[PDB]
Amino acid sequence: PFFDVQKRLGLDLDRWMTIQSAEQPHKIPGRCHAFEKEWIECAHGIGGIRAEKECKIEFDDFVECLLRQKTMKRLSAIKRQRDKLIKEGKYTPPPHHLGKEDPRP
Amino acid sequence: MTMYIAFILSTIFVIGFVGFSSKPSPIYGGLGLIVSGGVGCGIVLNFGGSFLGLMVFLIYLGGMLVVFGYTTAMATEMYPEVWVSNKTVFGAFVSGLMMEFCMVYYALKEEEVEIIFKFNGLGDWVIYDTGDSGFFSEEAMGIAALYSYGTWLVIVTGWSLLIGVVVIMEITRGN
Amino acid sequence: PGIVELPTLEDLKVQEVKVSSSVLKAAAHHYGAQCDKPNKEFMLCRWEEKDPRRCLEEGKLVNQCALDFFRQIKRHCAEPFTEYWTCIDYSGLQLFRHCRKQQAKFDECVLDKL
Amino acid sequence: MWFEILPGIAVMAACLFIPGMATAHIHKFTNGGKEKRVAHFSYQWNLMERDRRISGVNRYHVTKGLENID
Amino acid sequence: GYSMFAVGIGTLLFGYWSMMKWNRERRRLQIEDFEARIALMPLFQAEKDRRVLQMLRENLEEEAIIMKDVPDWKVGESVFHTTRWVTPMMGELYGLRTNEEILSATYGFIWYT
Amino acid sequence: AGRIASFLKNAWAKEPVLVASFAIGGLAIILPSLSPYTNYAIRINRATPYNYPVPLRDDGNMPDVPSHPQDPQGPSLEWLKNL
Amino acid sequence: MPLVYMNIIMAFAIALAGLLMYRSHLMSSLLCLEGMMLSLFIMSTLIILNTHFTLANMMPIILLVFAACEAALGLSLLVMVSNTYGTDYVQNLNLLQC
Amino acid sequence: MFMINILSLIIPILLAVAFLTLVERKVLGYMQLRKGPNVVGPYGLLQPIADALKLFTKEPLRPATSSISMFIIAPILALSLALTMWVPLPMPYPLINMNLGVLFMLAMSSLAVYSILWSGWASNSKYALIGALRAVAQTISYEVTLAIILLSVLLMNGSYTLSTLITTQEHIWMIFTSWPLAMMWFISTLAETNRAPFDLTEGESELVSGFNVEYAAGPFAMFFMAEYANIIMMNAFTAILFLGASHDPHTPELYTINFVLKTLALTITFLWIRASYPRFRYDQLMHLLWKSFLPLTLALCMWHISLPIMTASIPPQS
Amino acid sequence: MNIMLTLLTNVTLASLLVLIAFWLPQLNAYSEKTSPYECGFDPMGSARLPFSMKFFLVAITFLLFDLEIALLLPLPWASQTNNLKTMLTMALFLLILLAASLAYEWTQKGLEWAE
Ligand SMILES: CCCCCCCCCCCCCCCCC[C@@H](O)O[C@H](CO[C@H](O)CCCCCCCCCCCCCCC)COP(=O)(O)OCC[N+](C)(C)C
Ligand SMILES: CCCCCCCCCCCCCCCCC[C@@H](O)O[C@H](CO[C@H](O)CCCCCCCCCCCCCCC)COP(=O)(O)OCC[N+](C)(C)C
Ligand SMILES: CCCCCCCC/C=C\CCCCCCCC(=O)O[C@H](COC(=O)CCCCCCC/C=C/CCCCCCCC)COP(=O)(O)OCCN
Ligand SMILES: CCCCCCCC/C=C\CCCCCCCC(=O)O[C@H](COC(=O)CCCCCCC/C=C/CCCCCCCC)COP(=O)(O)OCCN
Repeated sequence: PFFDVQKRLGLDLDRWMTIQSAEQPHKIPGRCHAFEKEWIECAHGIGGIRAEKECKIEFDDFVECLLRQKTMKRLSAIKRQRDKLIKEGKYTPPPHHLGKEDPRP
Repeated sequence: MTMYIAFILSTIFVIGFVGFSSKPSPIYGGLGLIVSGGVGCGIVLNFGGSFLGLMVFLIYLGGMLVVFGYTTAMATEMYPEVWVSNKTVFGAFVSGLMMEFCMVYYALKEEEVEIIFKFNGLGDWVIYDTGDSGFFSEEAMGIAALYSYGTWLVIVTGWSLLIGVVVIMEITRGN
Repeated sequence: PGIVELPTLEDLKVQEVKVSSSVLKAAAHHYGAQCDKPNKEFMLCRWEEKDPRRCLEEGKLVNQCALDFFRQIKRHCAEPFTEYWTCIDYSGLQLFRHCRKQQAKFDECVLDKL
Repeated sequence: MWFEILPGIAVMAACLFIPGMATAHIHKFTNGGKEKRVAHFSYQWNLMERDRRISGVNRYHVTKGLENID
Repeated sequence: GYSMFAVGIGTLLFGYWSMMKWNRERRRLQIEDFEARIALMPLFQAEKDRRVLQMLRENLEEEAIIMKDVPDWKVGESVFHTTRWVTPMMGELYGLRTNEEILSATYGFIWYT
Repeated sequence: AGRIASFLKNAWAKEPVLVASFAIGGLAIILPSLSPYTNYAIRINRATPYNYPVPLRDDGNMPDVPSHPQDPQGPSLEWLKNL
Repeated sequence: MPLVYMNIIMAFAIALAGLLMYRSHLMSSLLCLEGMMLSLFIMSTLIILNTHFTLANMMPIILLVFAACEAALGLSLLVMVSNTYGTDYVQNLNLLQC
Repeated sequence: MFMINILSLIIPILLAVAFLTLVERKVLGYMQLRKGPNVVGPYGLLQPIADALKLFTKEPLRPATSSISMFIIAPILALSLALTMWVPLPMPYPLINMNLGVLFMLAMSSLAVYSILWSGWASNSKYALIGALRAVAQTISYEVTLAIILLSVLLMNGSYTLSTLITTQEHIWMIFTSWPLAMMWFISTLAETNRAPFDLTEGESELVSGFNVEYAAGPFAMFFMAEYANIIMMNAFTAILFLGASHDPHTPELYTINFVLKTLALTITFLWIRASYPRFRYDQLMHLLWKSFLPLTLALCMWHISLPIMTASIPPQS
Repeated sequence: MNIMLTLLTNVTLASLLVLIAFWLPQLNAYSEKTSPYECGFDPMGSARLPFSMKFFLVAITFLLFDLEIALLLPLPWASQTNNLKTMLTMALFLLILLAASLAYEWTQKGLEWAE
């Protein structure tokens, strides 16, 4: 079913391309390199069954970096509250958020 | 948010897919697939994939030219069908159009899990990365790596292309 | 999940380097020769800490070293340097090669004065 | 031819001179007179964006020299 | 036929020699301007750090003002369990700003031609 | 020796395009392995600094790492200028 | 998720449906197969670019290679069917039953 | 100010096409011991204006059996793509500066063929269909060779950016390093623009008017404009690719003049070739591209991959 | 954004030329005039009948050789790598199998058109 010829011969036929944290050209990093490094090191050698429970924190952080679902939710909440308080005139946006900032290098 | 260009491009992508999936005459199916390939080129270009977009456009242009030749050779009928010359083709086209409409509405005005998961919208620009470095294109680097990292991939694809030539010769022999 | 700590806007202030990219490119080689020490300290900090919030003082030392370098240049020969970076600035790619006379004059200037 | 072919060739050559000369002149006119900046890579774009920010007039072409560092 | 083929091969060899010299010189020039970029990079990194941190602080203060009435909202609460620094998402940095800055930040480089 | 002679004769007489193609292909295949400059090309590619050279933390036990770029230790590109 | 991702997955579903529901011509189904490949290429490219997996930039090209092989294979079979019947209709191929 | 540049590029190109028609008529005339247009305007200068005005005041007809939508779309696509193919050409600066300009040129050219295919099919006429199938065959004949020739020539350049070709040739024309590829490329551009002896699609002797026989008046003039624009565009590209003109940053007009002279020479060479030779049979063109050009092109691609490595001559800008 | 404006301008100019061509001149369309052209006479059959393709096998082969171009276009960038011996070996290997597939179809009479 899975004859691990690569591991028996030490070949690396396709393992160079399986993960995002593995030796990219010119050392260009993946967007989620640290999260994946952490999740891989947390779950290494403990087996699949233990890794899903005991490394769920690292994997949840990794998935958040990948898809950013909670970040978009928080931004949407903030902007809805801003829209609501602006419509009634309660809140006034600062100049550096309207296009009149003092830009810095 | 900003101009929603890529949203318009992906909607036109879906519309071209409905165009050729409605299964009308192949001359118009290939036209729909060419339109889809072009707007998909545009979609990928808007994310930093210049080479991949231009490449898929080139490949599908060549493929659809071969398909046009084969359509005139073997797919012709006295009256080729368009999207309005048939109740069946027109119905499939309209159902696909308003199905895309319903998906897009239900997705952008509230937040529903259609089949896999949910989405609120916001425009594609939010998920970008603001990374600042380089005298190169990372896409071009990753694609050039096929000749130093991807030896195994080059081997299997070259073998499959040679075998593909042999195979079409075997299939079209007759006897 | 915890609050993110951020520096106040006061601790983020510094005397900026407000010269354009052509000036920086015209000075880059001597600037890398002279201000090597604080720049390398800052980059080592930056790459060991993996947190921009932990290397603000090194960055401010980087700014002050750049400003001292440019003050020396302004004090000893602004005119050859201005010639050189104007030549560099005309080019749409900012190519070093099209300006060798101006670069030679600037280099003799800094070699003899400093 | 035979030299009566040359007037049409000259008209065609004058028509073909226009695009390149017009592009050069329009580039110089809308880029401070100094050959529109090329940004093939993101480092060059970052240089242009920094230049735009420090100009103070929101234009990348305006260049600040040593007269801007007191 | 010999003379034609000989002229052709001689032309090719002259061209090869010339291009060899010119491309070596071009590679030296590329190394030189790469090294200029290397000498300049620390200053850019320092000011990029300060710019990112300042934008995040401004967003934090505006969010402290905007989200004061909502009952159970921690201002500046991370969405990650980890406590290490996470590179800010583009939307987070420019979330509360004008559409022109957001366009320039997302598509400015791609669209520049 | 004489079989292949008349064979290449007939090929040059009947299909000079294929003769030239096989000659050019064979040269392209075999000549790069006999060249003293292939290593020069590898070295030129290695000397191109695409990314920032991250400095090392000095521990007092690095006699062959420079402490300033213009110090004599480290690699030299002198071979390249004279090339 | 983003609106763009939803649209590409919808394109795949529509092409899959098109392939599944046959009409008269075989060429139309072959086109639907190509459409599915096109949507897979776009989806994988978007995911790869977004996460900056550099080495994975080559897999959409491999995808295209195999897609071309499949397309070539499909056209050969169509040539043989048309030579047998003078038409590329699905209804003609009913010789074998279950 | 950018629309000013767009119009600056387009209005002149259409005028140059108009007068290329006159130059071709006069050059073919003088090679045939006659004169060509010398009556409408001094030296036939006003002949293109009369032709255009005559074509756009004549009745355009839509065939009864034709598919009207594609019938009308095909010339629009032809002319709009012919105009679009000019925007990345560095003369010495391009209107649009692209990283992959060569590859954009390839894709737009490859899309240009559909207009001929669609127009022939839309017409629903026998001769139009025969012309369209000849176009299919022509693309199959030259498409693979043309792309590999560009790749081989471009290896010395280091990228697909068209403006880099000026720097690549600061001291020598790239034709002194690849004149075999230059010959095969010239013939492939003859075939790619449907020009004698490779102009099978029109098939004037064989098929009367080929794909555009049905077309009349303004729609016909649009196909004509598109073809002649493509003839100038291909030659200009050939000039930039193989005969780089020295460029002075502070005086780009010199580059512009040099470049325009070289592209005019190549266009006149097309006209000369048309005046000199018999037409290729369409099956023969395929044999010519697949049995002679493709083996040499594969071998020369191998050679041009190996050569910069053998000699430590590899170009900059990965 | 500039390329979008360029494409829009070009398509608009061409469409306006078509519009002028169809709305400026006098129109006198009748059935005889709008009928199909076949050199003096009425066509026997339809132009939508199947039109045999004698180069059908070269057309399928073009599909596979066109994808060889997608694998060879990154070669200018591949030349910049450090292990040039692996890159050159792989690039050479790819073109050799492309030459062998051409030699196979050529020797098996696959490039001859159907008769
Ligand atoms: C046990 C049976 C053996 C014979 C039968 C095997 C059948 C399968 C065909 C060949 C097996 C594959 C072996 C090659 C795997 C490639 C990986 C390995 O060889 O390393 C490569 C070594 O490269 C060599 O060139 C090997 C490739 C040579 C193979 C060419 C022809 C062999 C295939 C022949 C059969 C294929 C189908 C038939 C076509 C004729 C790359 O090493 P290197 O670049 O240093 O370092 C990479 C890491 N970096 C990127 C960080 C630097
Ligand atoms: C280079 C590209 C751009 C060039 C720049 C110019 C752009 C030109 C755009 C193309 C149109 C020009 C065509 C020239 C002739 C006009 C064609 C048409 O528009 O005119 C008539 C339009 O008239 C309509 O038939 C009805 C007339 C009124 C319709 C009511 C519309 C609402 C207006 C309300 C009237 C109050 C005054 C309005 C002004 C404020 C059509 O009549 P018809 O005979 O079939 O067509 C044959 C025309 N002939 C005779 C010249 C050969
Ligand atoms: C090791 C090098 C490999 C890489 C280089 C090659 C890359 C591309 C070149 C090869 C492309 C494929 C070639 C396919 C061969 C087809 C053979 C064939 O059948 O054609 C023969 C024609 O060719 C032959 O005669 C058969 C083979 C004869 C020898 C051909 C060349 C063999 C090698 C010659 C040179 C040897 C090496 C070069 C040494 C040069 C001297 C120093 C029949 O011609 P028809 O078209 O059918 O004619 C129809 C009308 N009667
Ligand atoms: C030290 C290492 C060097 C490596 C080798 C480099 C030297 C290579 C030496 C040979 C180079 C030859 C290249 C030529 C490529 C094709 C030659 C060819 O054989 O093609 C002809 C056919 O080609 C033609 O004749 C062309 C037909 C159309 C002619 C169009 C007009 C004529 C050309 C006008 C001048 C061309 C100018 C080109 C360059 C312009 C400047 C950019 C073969 O066809 P047949 O004779 O019928 O035989 C086939 C059956 N055995």
